[PDB]
Amino acid sequence: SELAGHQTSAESWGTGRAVARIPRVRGGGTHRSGQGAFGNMCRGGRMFAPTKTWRRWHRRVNTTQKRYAICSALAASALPALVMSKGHRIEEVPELPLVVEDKVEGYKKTKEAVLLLKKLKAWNDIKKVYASQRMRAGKGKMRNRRRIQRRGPCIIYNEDNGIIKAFRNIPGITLLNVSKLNILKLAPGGHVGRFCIWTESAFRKLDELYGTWRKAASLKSNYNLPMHKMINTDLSRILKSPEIQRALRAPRKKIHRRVL
Amino acid sequence: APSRNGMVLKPHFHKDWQRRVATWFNQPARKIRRRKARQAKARRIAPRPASGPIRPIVRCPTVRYHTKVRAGRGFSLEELRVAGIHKKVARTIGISVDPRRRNKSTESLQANVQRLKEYRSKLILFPRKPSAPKKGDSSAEELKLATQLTGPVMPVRNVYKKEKARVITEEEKNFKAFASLRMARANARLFGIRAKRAKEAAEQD
Amino acid sequence: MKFNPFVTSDRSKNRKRHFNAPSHIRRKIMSSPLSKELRQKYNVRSMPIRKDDEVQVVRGHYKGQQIGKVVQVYRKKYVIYIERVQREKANGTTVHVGIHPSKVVITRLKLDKDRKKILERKAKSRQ
RNA sequence: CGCGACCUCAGAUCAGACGUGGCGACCCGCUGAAUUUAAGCAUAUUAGUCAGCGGAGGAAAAGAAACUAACCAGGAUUCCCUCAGUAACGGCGAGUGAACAGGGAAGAGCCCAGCGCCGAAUCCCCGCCCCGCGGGGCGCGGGACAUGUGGCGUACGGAAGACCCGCUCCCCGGCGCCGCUCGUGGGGGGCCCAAGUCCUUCUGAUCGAGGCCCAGCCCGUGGACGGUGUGAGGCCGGUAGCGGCCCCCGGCGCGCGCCCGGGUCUUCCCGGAGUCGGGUUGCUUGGGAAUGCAGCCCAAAGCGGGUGGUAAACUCCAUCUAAGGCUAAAUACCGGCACGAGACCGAUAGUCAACAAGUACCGUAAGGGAAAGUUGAAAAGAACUUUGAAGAGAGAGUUCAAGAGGGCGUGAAACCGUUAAGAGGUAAACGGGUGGGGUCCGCGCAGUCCGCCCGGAGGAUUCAACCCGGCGGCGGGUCCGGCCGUGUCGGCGGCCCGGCGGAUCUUUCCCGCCCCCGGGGUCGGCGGGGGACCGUCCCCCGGACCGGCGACCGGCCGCCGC
RNA sequence: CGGCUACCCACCCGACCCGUCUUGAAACACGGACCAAGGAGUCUAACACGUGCGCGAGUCGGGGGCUCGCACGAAAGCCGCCGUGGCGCAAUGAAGGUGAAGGCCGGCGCGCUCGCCGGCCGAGGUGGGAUCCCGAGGCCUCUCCAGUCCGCCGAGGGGCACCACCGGCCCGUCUCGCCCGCCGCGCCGGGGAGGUGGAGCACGAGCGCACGUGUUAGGACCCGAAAGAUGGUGAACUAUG
RNA sequence: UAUAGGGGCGAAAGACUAAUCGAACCAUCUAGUAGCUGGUUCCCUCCGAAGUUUCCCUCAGGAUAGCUGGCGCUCUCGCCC
RNA sequence: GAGCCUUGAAGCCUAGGGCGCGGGCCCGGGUGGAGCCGCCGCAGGUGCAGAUCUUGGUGGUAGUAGCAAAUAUUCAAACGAGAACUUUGAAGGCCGAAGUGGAGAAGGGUUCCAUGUGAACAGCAGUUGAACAUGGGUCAGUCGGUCCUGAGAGAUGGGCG
RNA sequence: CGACUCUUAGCGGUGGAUCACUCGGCUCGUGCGUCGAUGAAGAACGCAGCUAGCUGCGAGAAUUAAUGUGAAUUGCAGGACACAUUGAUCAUCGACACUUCGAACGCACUUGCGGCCCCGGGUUCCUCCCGGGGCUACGCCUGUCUGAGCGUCGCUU
Ligand SMILES: [Mg+2]
Ligand SMILES: [Mg+2]
Ligand SMILES: [Mg+2]
Ligand SMILES: [Mg+2]
Ligand SMILES: [Mg+2]
Ligand SMILES: [Mg+2]
Ligand SMILES: [Mg+2]
Ligand SMILES: [Mg+2]
Ligand SMILES: [Mg+2]
Ligand SMILES: [Mg+2]
Ligand SMILES: [Mg+2]
Ligand SMILES: [Mg+2]
Ligand SMILES: [Mg+2]
Ligand SMILES: [Mg+2]
Ligand SMILES: [Mg+2]
Ligand SMILES: [Mg+2]
Ligand SMILES: [Mg+2]
Ligand SMILES: [Mg+2]
Ligand SMILES: [Mg+2]
Ligand SMILES: [Mg+2]
Ligand SMILES: [Mg+2]
Ligand SMILES: [Mg+2]
Ligand SMILES: [Mg+2]
Ligand SMILES: [Mg+2]
Ligand SMILES: [Mg+2]
Ligand SMILES: [Mg+2]
Ligand SMILES: [Mg+2]
Ligand SMILES: [Mg+2]
Ligand SMILES: [Mg+2]
Ligand SMILES: [Mg+2]
Ligand SMILES: [Mg+2]
Ligand SMILES: [Mg+2]
Ligand SMILES: [Mg+2]
Ligand SMILES: [Mg+2]
Ligand SMILES: [Mg+2]
Ligand SMILES: [Mg+2]
Ligand SMILES: [Mg+2]
Ligand SMILES: [Mg+2]
Ligand SMILES: [Mg+2]
Ligand SMILES: [Mg+2]
Ligand SMILES: [Mg+2]
Ligand SMILES: [Mg+2]
Ligand SMILES: [Mg+2]
Ligand SMILES: [Mg+2]
Ligand SMILES: [Mg+2]
Ligand SMILES: [Mg+2]
Ligand SMILES: [Mg+2]
Ligand SMILES: [Mg+2]
Ligand SMILES: [Mg+2]
Ligand SMILES: [Mg+2]
Ligand SMILES: [Mg+2]
Ligand SMILES: [Mg+2]
Ligand SMILES: [Mg+2]
Ligand SMILES: [Mg+2]
Ligand SMILES: [Mg+2]
Ligand SMILES: [Mg+2]
Ligand SMILES: [Mg+2]
Ligand SMILES: [Mg+2]
Ligand SMILES: [Mg+2]
Ligand SMILES: [Mg+2]
Ligand SMILES: [Mg+2]
Ligand SMILES: [Mg+2]
Ligand SMILES: [Mg+2]
Ligand SMILES: [Mg+2]
Ligand SMILES: [Mg+2]
Ligand SMILES: [Mg+2]
Ligand SMILES: [Mg+2]
Ligand SMILES: [Mg+2]
Ligand SMILES: [Mg+2]
Ligand SMILES: [Mg+2]
Ligand SMILES: [Mg+2]
Ligand SMILES: [Mg+2]
Ligand SMILES: [Mg+2]
Ligand SMILES: [Mg+2]
Ligand SMILES: [Mg+2]
Ligand SMILES: [Mg+2]
Ligand SMILES: [Mg+2]
Ligand SMILES: [Mg+2]
Ligand SMILES: [Mg+2]
Ligand SMILES: [Mg+2]
Ligand SMILES: [Mg+2]
Ligand SMILES: [Mg+2]
Ligand SMILES: [Mg+2]
Ligand SMILES: [Mg+2]
Repeated sequence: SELAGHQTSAESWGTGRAVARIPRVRGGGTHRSGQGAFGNMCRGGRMFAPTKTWRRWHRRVNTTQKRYAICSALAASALPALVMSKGHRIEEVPELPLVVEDKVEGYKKTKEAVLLLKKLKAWNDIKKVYASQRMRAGKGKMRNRRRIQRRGPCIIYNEDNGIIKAFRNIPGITLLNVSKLNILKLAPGGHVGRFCIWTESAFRKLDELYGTWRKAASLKSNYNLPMHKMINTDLSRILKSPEIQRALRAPRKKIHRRVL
Repeated sequence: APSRNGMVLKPHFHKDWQRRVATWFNQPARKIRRRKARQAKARRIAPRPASGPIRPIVRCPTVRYHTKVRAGRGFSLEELRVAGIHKKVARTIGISVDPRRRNKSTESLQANVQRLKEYRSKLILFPRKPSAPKKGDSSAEELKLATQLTGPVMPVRNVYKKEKARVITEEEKNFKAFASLRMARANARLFGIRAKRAKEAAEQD
Repeated sequence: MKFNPFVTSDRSKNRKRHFNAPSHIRRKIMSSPLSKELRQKYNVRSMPIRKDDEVQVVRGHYKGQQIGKVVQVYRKKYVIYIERVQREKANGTTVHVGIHPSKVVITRLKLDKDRKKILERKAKSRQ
């Protein structure tokens, strides 16, 4: 608001002239003179708590939690059930995370890009984005956002050599870099497991950029991969292991209901 | 107004702070402005390096930061005279000159003098007319570069005096006890009063 | 995707410039495509329409095979009026129907030295 | 008596030139409350702010120390993070509250009065000639300013003058043109890709499935708008170190005008006054035995003066050199000129104002100050007949629709008219329980249940039962035959044909240096480089474990379709 | 034919009109004619506690810098010889300042309400204390023998966390006595035994982000005054020349 | 025509000063403050009070204790004691 | 969500069917014509019965009070669709020269005059008007301002700030 | 039997709530730095063929000239339709113009009253003669001109 409905000079009547105790604009002739002045319950007045510009908008996150979220999103992008449950069409798609040759990053046109997506069967995921490019619901159409266009695959690379030109206007695609991994691009909407397409140099630089549990990251300064909470975490295998079932009481499956 | 066991609070909000709220919404704006300022300087001004003049090795005045070191302001005219060049000739060569900085230590004097010798060795200058005073040919293919970053010499140089391998020695280990500090403290607190009593002992015959 | 920081995707600003564009902009607004044989013969995609162009209406209440000549161009209403396209009032007086020039296929242009210069610039810029 | 010169002066519609006033978001100078808090109110806080007055620029102010510090010292001003809600101030209550460090953006330093030396070598004006595009200067001839002091040389970081040394050959202001540059310098005009194909709904299509085994077509262009609806291709827009022209600014290269610094030695010079400071009194500050500013009085020194945070005396030491001046940068901007975006509002909201809004209107005036958006795709805004004087109807007509007819999208509630149904002396209305009536729903109302197995009744089909032929899958043995995982050695192998880290080494390795006697002394001390050793990955074979989400082949039983 | 139901009517019983101030409202207490829209615990800073996450004796880049000119990019990524800095790892004192390990064994000075030398252990003890360990014993259809097998346990032991108590250590004061060392033998420093004050030590648990509650200051849940100050406009009414 | 706000003017009533005068009007500080009135917006479930101690220029208020809720933690029975 | 739809979204109405205990919801039927929703997270200017609540609209009151200060109207004709009111004739009255008359100053600004309309206005009505639309109208040496000073207001010199 | 009243449903009338749209606001950020004595900001008055407001302009008055683009403005009659002539509209605008008040400037402002110089006519000339053009505010700086001083001095009666 920043300059509210307090532009109208006003006073209260009091006891006599017994409309109310609200301030009233003072004058004559104009039929506004005598109406409700500034205050939250009046016409043309002032809003309750005028939302100032010094609200705490931006929120700092720990960098270890940022890198933890990047590692969690990239790990969840590898399991096929997670990305199929996010909704990408991975029926005819070959082996998980896809590693293409280094001739892909030197594309110049987009016909080769579309042909590559058709040959690697990501064109079904692009066709889903073609099928869903409808109009925005609600009053959000006024502020220049009229397209519900769902996210498709994300191609992650290094050494930009025309791959942004090849993948710049495909609907639903995401331009994304190895050295600058975005959480907002790797997991849009906070839902993990987005379909990603890597490259040879990308898929080799990931280990250089984060490491293993044996060595540190050689590109970052003081980062290690986080220690896993459960080493071998197949709960059904653990509960059907002989060591656990050697030390159980008995399966007690009687009910013993109410006796009248 | 107060409550259960909590800290006594005195906020400084009685003054009309709502008018003067300077919130950094233009902080990426200033960042992009200052990036373009530095890049426009490095493009248009010269093939001089960014952060142009060379800064001295300087110790910080405290009992707190004097173990550390700092890039100072200028080269302390006695130091520049020992290096042997004129003042504004040094300023145009690229030497930062501060006429206020004195010289107490011959150690820091010779440190800045050797730093000047290193900078004059690393200097490659280009005069206007191609008669070549104080240069030669295209040395190192015009030096292979024309821009340095974050100081010319990285002027920190945190010295590592190690002095590791030595054997524990004779009666200094039985001589350097705690009582030396208390004796020095008592001597510093009672220096002048003993001199007054000695003067009175010489006076009263 | 829009990459210039000096042009709007803004709906209010685009509609404001569109409905308050001056006449030299409204001529570029009221541009019409060409027939396939004339674009094959001239190597140009579209032209601004003028007073004496021949028009085949492609869409609306009248569709195709009605190659007539325009008579008036209201640039204030973004409306050309075509001689063949008629509609009677209540009182039996005919009046021309509003046709937007983007739903108009030009079959023949009007020859002029200025239009030859425009056609040469179109062909050279299409290259 | 008169004439002349200087000095104080006055006049003009004298020749030429300059200030007024406006905006005022940012900045500078003065001034200045009170509501409020202290649960009361005087000190205090609100506040060195609101209001008032005076000034200018795109920035202003400040700015080259009469500084900070007190130790291994730094070193113009501004701005941010810290210092820090700390030192300190305060009816020591409420509350108020910096700074030096240190890390960052920026980096630029300088000039004058005095001291003397130069024959005032200086500057303004008038007139003619050398001359230039769009306009103004180097010379020529005389009227002034200035010796009560112009200009050069000079500035506290020392300077100047005369010998000796060995060198430098310099600059900045015109004028035509060349290829340019990091967005491929500034802005302005005009132009640049690809279905409008076939079928069908629709008033209208931008809707609906498809366009050959190369995915109909363009894409460095799938942002957005208008178009009769929901568009990448139908249209200006969008991408592009895409392209052509016109206009403007910069830095190369022909003439006119200026052109002596460094080191040694000798001599000489060396500084801002009613100012600092002291007393006193007001305001202000965190500044307290008084931080800053100001009034009155007293009012200097030259081994001086100020600062050194508790007043005063003596003494030592550190640092600076005031009472003269200029200066871009980072910084601020709710006014203005264009510009872009929005987890914002959507006509009682958002600016008072989406509209002939500071408008209508009110008050003498200072001033106060609104309500008010939407027909349709296109007016195609209803021709014509008829009743009435007209307002208004009845027909007819346009449109997909007047169930859109000129404040006309949608059209609720309160309220009212009529129709249909029901009831009526305890004002109306309500909760529990039924009964009656009415609208409406599901169903066929003596005729409505399904799914499996088996024994009978009639017709038609081909597997299954068993085997041969075949691909695909599960399962495990020899883990045959190979990959990969875990500790462990070894080849110390890529240690010189390797990565990372170590205030663990090597003065018998090297270089730039210091010390002692051009050479010698590890004799000792600093820095850099080579390697020496420690803690994880890169190949190998060999064993041990796991053959486990790591997977192939050979074979086996048990699945399976054709 | 069936049908509860926001349709209507009748009948029996019960049933004063809501909201708040109040001990007490249907009140002869106040507000409400009716209807539609708007309308009241927000935001910032600070603190405390709890919860959730990351790292963990460390933690955090919020301040800048680096990436090619990209719509989302005012995002995100990185700095490490950017950790300066904030908080914590150290407290106690007004301050000068000082500043948290003790115990055992053997030898000796008169083991003397007393100091020295060598070696060892190491954050002390008591009573409770989840859990954990050893295990008497007996228990599996008809003969001795065995291994896991069905199957617990008397009694004992080490004792997490935390509670109570005792003891020890540090800092400032208080009382009493003796000793040691000299970059120089002094109104020099240090030490000992008890009694107290501390927000301490006695193997450290913090940092950052987010969410919830509460408090404080800001207009602070909304509306409300009699009042005060600053700057301007009126003698066209009236009062007086 | 002159006197303009703590001012004017008053044969004096504190009367008049533009329907307002025991201090005019307009705008700003200002959304002044209030321990004092009125109001405070969806459902269900579970628990559920006090008008009392002490202190205050305290008596219509607040602080503290008490009453209450929420979040847990440490344990114990679950096989003649 | 390969979500819904111009073969009809939001919105609204509903003696329809139903669910939940409720916050509310789903479907049927009718207008409507272009946008809307389910799930997981996210963020609020997020829920109304009151505040002598603000804005806007509408009832009972109610076809009620009221259209009563100043003596008063009546007949005929005309224009007109239409006359208690307009115009004319005639009669009867009032104001009665300190006027219900003829003209000015201040103030109003076209209200003055002619023609036409009667939906607005005149508190009933009009064929009428100071309403509306169209078109006209104010002529100065000798009327006044202009000139002069009156109480007073005011700038330079000057002083103060 | 009807009237009145009550409760629903349909239709109709007041009403403009909800929903949908937005040439409008609000917030944030970037770029530039611009008023006037050569008449600013502001105000008055006037200007269109039919023209009240807003917008645009200043007696050249809904714009003039020039450049760019290229066949219109439009509600209606008109008019240049010419383009192998100069060419309608629109944008830019760098050239011309810009009434009066206003810092406002000849005095005060009652559109009042002057005063100089020059040019055209009216008695071919001023002598308080009509029209037109230029000038006429305060403060101040530099220089020129004029002159006041028993302020100081030289020479001279
Ligand atoms: Mg305000
Ligand atoms: Mg206000
Ligand atoms: Mg508002
Ligand atoms: Mg909605
Ligand atoms: Mg409380
Ligand atoms: Mg305040
Ligand atoms: Mg906008
Ligand atoms: Mg001014
Ligand atoms: Mg109070
Ligand atoms: Mg008081
Ligand atoms: Mg103060
Ligand atoms: Mg002010
Ligand atoms: Mg300016
Ligand atoms: Mg100086
Ligand atoms: Mg702190
Ligand atoms: Mg306090
Ligand atoms: Mg203060
Ligand atoms: Mg589109
Ligand atoms: Mg569209
Ligand atoms: Mg196109
Ligand atoms: Mg002195
Ligand atoms: Mg001194
Ligand atoms: Mg001292
Ligand atoms: Mg002192
Ligand atoms: Mg100075
Ligand atoms: Mg100065
Ligand atoms: Mg600046
Ligand atoms: Mg609305
Ligand atoms: Mg509004
Ligand atoms: Mg339309
Ligand atoms: Mg008729
Ligand atoms: Mg319809
Ligand atoms: Mg309507
Ligand atoms: Mg409709
Ligand atoms: Mg519509
Ligand atoms: Mg209705
Ligand atoms: Mg009835
Ligand atoms: Mg009660
Ligand atoms: Mg009572
Ligand atoms: Mg009541
Ligand atoms: Mg009432
Ligand atoms: Mg509401
Ligand atoms: Mg916590
Ligand atoms: Mg540190
Ligand atoms: Mg108030
Ligand atoms: Mg007071
Ligand atoms: Mg005043
Ligand atoms: Mg009077
Ligand atoms: Mg009187
Ligand atoms: Mg007062
Ligand atoms: Mg009165
Ligand atoms: Mg009073
Ligand atoms: Mg007062
Ligand atoms: Mg309030
Ligand atoms: Mg209970
Ligand atoms: Mg008491
Ligand atoms: Mg009490
Ligand atoms: Mg009460
Ligand atoms: Mg309590
Ligand atoms: Mg409890
Ligand atoms: Mg829903
Ligand atoms: Mg609200
Ligand atoms: Mg919102
Ligand atoms: Mg309501
Ligand atoms: Mg309520
Ligand atoms: Mg009310
Ligand atoms: Mg009424
Ligand atoms: Mg009656
Ligand atoms: Mg009556
Ligand atoms: Mg008759
Ligand atoms: Mg008649
Ligand atoms: Mg009579
Ligand atoms: Mg009379
Ligand atoms: Mg008439
Ligand atoms: Mg009437
Ligand atoms: Mg008349
Ligand atoms: Mg009229
Ligand atoms: Mg006459
Ligand atoms: Mg006269
Ligand atoms: Mg005066
Ligand atoms: Mg004066
Ligand atoms: Mg309205
Ligand atoms: Mg023209
Ligand atoms: Mg004249």
